[PDB]
Amino acid sequence: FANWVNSLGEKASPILTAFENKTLTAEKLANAMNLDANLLEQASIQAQNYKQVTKENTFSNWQSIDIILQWTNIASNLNISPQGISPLIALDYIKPAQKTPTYAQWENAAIALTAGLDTQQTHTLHVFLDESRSTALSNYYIGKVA
Amino acid sequence: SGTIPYHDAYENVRKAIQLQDPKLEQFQKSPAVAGLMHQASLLGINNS
Amino acid sequence: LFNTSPLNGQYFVIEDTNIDLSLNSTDNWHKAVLKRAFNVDDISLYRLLHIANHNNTDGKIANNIKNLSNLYMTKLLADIHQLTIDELYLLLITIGEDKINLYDIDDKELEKLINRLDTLSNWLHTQKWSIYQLFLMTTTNYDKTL
Repeated sequence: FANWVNSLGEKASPILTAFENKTLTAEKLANAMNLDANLLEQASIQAQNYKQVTKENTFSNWQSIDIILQWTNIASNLNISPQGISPLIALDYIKPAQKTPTYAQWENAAIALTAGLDTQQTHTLHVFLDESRSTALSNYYIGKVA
Repeated sequence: SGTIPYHDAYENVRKAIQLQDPKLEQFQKSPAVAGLMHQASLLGINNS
Repeated sequence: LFNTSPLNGQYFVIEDTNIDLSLNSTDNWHKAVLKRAFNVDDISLYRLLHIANHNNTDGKIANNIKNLSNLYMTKLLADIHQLTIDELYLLLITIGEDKINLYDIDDKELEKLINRLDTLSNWLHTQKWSIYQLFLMTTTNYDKTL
């Protein structure tokens, strides 16, 4: 918490006394981090979709704020808005063991992960995907089509 | 075939993840989102 | 601009369909080709939409060439001075041109607007200021917190 306050720095007094009251909002919080407010809004909504971050203490609890910060950190890693990380986690093998994911869901998550990449990573991705499709097609061809 | 399955979109997913974050430091450093996903999925990242 | 490389072997076809750029869309490769060409994530694209047109009520835009031209131009305006999307948004606020839309603008007025942005940008490069400094020294919105 002290490292978070030191990360804030200059705007610390108004945001700490807004946290001291129960009226702390996402919008004042985003301005101290130079971040777009809709990102924090969607991170809060995605945490509310999962196990509880209660809509009252969604910015009154420090723990809730830390959880939403972890959502923003993992969104900052993949460079993807955190509603795209929701079906990613919903593509688990055993967690939706009722609803087995279809191929199109894998496609929609894969293209969302694909869009976030830069030039060296996308060249290396084309290299590896073409090398995989080579031995993927070749062994099936030998098996059935030849 | 003696070496496959091959799920193409899945290989796209797992290499996109391995190019973003090696060693899952950003993932398991923040343990709440690790509390979301089961470990069986996390086996699916480094191993195909 | 778009189709090198061909995303999933598919060509981006000009059509009459809508592409919903709202942040809760979860859309197809139509959104992915925009994110690839404009080098942008979901949220900053959603901001870029309301920057290009404050009269858009949602994310759904037509697939004609003209909305594409609007989006590409309002991206280039931040690109030539090397800013982000929200930095361009704050820039249009702090110059006072926030209310006007680029969807319909006279070419002389557009020229004059580019000259104003270039004058302001070059003057900030002479002053060595952040855009946050200018926004904080220019804002009329004051926070209400004891």
